[PDB]
Amino acid sequence: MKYVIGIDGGGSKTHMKISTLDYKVLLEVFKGPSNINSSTKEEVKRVLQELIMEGLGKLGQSLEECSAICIGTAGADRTEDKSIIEDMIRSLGYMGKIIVVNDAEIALAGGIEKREGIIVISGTGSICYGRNKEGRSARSGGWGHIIGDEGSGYDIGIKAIKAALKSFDKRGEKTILEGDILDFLKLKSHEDLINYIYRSGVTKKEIASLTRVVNSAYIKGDLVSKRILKEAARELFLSVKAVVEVLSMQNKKVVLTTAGGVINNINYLYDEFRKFLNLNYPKVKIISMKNDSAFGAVIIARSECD
Ligand SMILES: OC[C@H]1O[C@@H](O)[C@H](O)[C@@H](O)[C@@H]1O
Repeated sequence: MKYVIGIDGGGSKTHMKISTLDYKVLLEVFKGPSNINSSTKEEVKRVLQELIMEGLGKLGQSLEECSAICIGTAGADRTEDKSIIEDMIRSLGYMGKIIVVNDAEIALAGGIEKREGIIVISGTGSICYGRNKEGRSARSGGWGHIIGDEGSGYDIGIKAIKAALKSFDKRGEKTILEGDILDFLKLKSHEDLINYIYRSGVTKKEIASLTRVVNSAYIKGDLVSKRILKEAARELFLSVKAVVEVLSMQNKKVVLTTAGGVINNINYLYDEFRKFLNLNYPKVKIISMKNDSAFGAVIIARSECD
């Protein structure tokens, strides 16, 4: 009868799981990525109500039987975002437990199934979050696409375009990104790229998708592309080093896992990241995520219930 809702409000999509209290996932629903930092409050509210009422429609149950709802989304570390999100859910008539957290917290829960450890996210954006044996948490990075996101897919895509333009205008080393980016975007000229970036309403996810071009060019032997991937791995490592140092974990065993397409898909980048960690923090044990972030939100929600 009773159930919990876990929502991963990620940059790739919005992903909901509804689960019984025995962790049997009854259904999962996908919507478009929608975040109050990049959409209006009205746009996000509509997605949240639609998502929740939809799943409750297929499940054939009311909000009264929902024991807890956990939502993890980018930017939800700020209490300003927290209250706005809780209000949207309260406005549906939900009267139970609501837990609003940053996306890294649900990724850590789903990845490790414990409170302690470190998560690195590199998808559209990037962040590192961890919690030590003292129960104390810390984060590094996560400052968004203008003043942060180092080593993210968005950052890789911007750097790829900059390298392609420097190749074209002779400020930088020649790279096959110069033509490969235009081919990928179905564009004819270097000027079509300007209108695409500055006028077309391109999304963060679309720019981050150029990471696929960087990976393909690296496999073709492109040196500029290899260097972009290595430096992204270095930025992700720096985010771990920061959290490890802040939490006094430099000489302790730590379990670390990784989420997002950049870090988890690209063999060279993942290998470089692991090499940096193995050399500098040999007691960090790197593992794959045991479950996805939506299931992490289910764990956080259900763990607050009897
Ligand atoms: O998705 C990883 C990170 O992306 C950044 O752009 C956001 O500011 C963070 O809140 C988020 O944790």
